[PDB]
Amino acid sequence: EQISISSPRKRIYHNILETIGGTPLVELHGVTEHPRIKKGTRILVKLEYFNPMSSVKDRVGFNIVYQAIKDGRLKPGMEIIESTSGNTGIALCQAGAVFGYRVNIAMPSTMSVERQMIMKAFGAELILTEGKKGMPGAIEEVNKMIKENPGKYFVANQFGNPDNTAAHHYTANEIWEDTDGEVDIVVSAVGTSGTVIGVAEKLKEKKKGIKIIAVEPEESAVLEGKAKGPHGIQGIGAGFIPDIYKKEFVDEIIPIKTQDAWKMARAVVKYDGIMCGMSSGAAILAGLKEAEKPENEGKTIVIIVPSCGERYLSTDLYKIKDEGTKIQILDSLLN
Amino acid sequence: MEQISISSPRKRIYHNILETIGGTPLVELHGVTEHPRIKKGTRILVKLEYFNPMSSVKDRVGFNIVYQAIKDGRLKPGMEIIESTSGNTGIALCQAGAVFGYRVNIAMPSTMSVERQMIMKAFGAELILTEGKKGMPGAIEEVNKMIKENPGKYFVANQFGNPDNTAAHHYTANEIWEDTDGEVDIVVSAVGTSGTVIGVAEKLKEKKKGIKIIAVEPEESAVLEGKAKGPHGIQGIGAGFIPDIYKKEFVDEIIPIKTQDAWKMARAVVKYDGIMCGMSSGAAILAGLKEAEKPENEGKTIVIIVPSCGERYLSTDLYKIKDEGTKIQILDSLLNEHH
Ligand code: MET
Repeated sequence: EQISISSPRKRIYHNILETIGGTPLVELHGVTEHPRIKKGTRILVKLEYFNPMSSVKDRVGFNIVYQAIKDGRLKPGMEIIESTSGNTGIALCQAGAVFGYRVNIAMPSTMSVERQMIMKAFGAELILTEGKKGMPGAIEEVNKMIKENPGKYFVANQFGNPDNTAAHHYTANEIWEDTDGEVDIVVSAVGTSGTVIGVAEKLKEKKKGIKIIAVEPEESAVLEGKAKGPHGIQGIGAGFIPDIYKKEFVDEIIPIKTQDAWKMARAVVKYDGIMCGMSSGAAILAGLKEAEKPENEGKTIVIIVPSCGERYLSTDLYKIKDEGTKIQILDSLLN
Repeated sequence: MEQISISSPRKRIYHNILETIGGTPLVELHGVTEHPRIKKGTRILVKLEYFNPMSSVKDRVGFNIVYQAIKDGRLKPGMEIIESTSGNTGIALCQAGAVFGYRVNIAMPSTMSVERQMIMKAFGAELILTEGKKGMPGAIEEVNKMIKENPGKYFVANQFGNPDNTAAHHYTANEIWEDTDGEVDIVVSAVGTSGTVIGVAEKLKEKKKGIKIIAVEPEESAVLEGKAKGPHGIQGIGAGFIPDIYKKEFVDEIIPIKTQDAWKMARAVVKYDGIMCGMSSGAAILAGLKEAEKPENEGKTIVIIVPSCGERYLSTDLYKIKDEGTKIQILDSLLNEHH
């Protein structure tokens, strides 16, 4: 019943990029109080919105740009360019501001207006594309832009760039150390797939039997072999299988309905006080569905939370009001 | 170019989100400090309170107010929490109430911070929306009515007069002390409740003689300096009165900062250091740069509090002006006042 807040970090950080990563792992309790989830089963959420720009992509924009500069692929005189669903452009704006490079962006018009609003203040340059066409339309927008041109642009290429995936070797080490090697299952909702694959490949170097679970929208279940379809889980469901995706590293794929992802997110902020985004609601409902399986009794389940509900205020995330008690709401999610 | 390394694993599993409050990072500024009148020796650091789980310094305050009340019995099963607030304190109370299992009632004018309304409601709060024309005093009047009519039912957070607000910042002070290895010379804090500036001064003045403590307030509403209350646009500070928890003896100097400068400074910080701080952080940073230019402060370590981040200000005019000028023109225009 005693509660201790966080101790001093005992570091002076040399710039904001050094504050990326080392995100906290937090036990869920409110949404896990359910007669089928057994007491020894631990459900932990890794809160990637503790990154300075509040999303998992901070690690991505940082590693892509910093390696490209160390590489020679980004050099003084070039600009950065990319297509995103939002968070990646914001992470590249952060790295761009620190390193001193200009940044240009293409993104679907349908993504929350909060995302559009962050880019620019840092020093970027935007282009909003058609919703309907989704991430592929953004990508085409980007190709257009480079086509011509010189050897002037470095293209971040977040769906095909292995520096995306490799940034999540740190994510995996943090899960390993924070759980003292006890993690059994990791659940990650998939956009670029750099988190699920980067985490999986680094954790399999640690312990072979860790189960890795990808999550995607039921309405666009492309990893499971379905076609691209309209969905509302912002930040995931790219509509294609990213070139960095490595299926041999993923044990199971869970489809989650858009409405259910949102409703889970509603429940997590109400019963645990954790303000997770839409794709977090998908990941957490998948993880809860794992936690009620009798073969997972006593296991440690780690669920990636990629973003904060506050970047979604303009959406319908917090529109509908759920009826029922806590137990009613959880029953409706699990059945 | 230096090796940049990211943060190491926390090596902790947190029992709930309130355990992730505090231990906020202290970060060097470089881009906005590159001006001839600031010396290569002096260290200008920002403590980023938006690393709290709800992205502001008030997480500490909502947590400690509710925690301390539970511990000493001012808050007991059955009662509900209430506060009149349209800002971060409201969010911070909702967070704490969500985890502790207590209902949270937040009163504010129906027309203020409807984004912040939504956040509060998402956390399960009852919002008490009062008449628009009446401003904050109408919210306070409603909370006064509700507590008068329901004796014993509510616990009033009372952020401007609660010593548990100031006391939470002994932790802030300790983080400053350990993170600088005792080298901190000056702390700059923009003042809302004054919990931060006083609670940090109380504890640091115990560590070492000679730590200068600087309060920052809007030039247009310089009530700590004894001017009259006035309209200003630096959200989160300039409450219009001297808060009950303010202790003037612990504050060495007060710096007035104009609203438009506070905004322009916040824009420069995100552009040149890539740190997306909020409006009151633009005020405190500009005050701190003005310190770093004083010849007597050469080689000193200056710590500036950054209470919130720019994402909570997207519907304001914070990022509407697009400043013309290269970096050096902008910093020179921000530091150029005489006296
Ligand atoms: C919808 S596919 C994943 C795109 C990624 N969420 C980005 O921030 O750009």
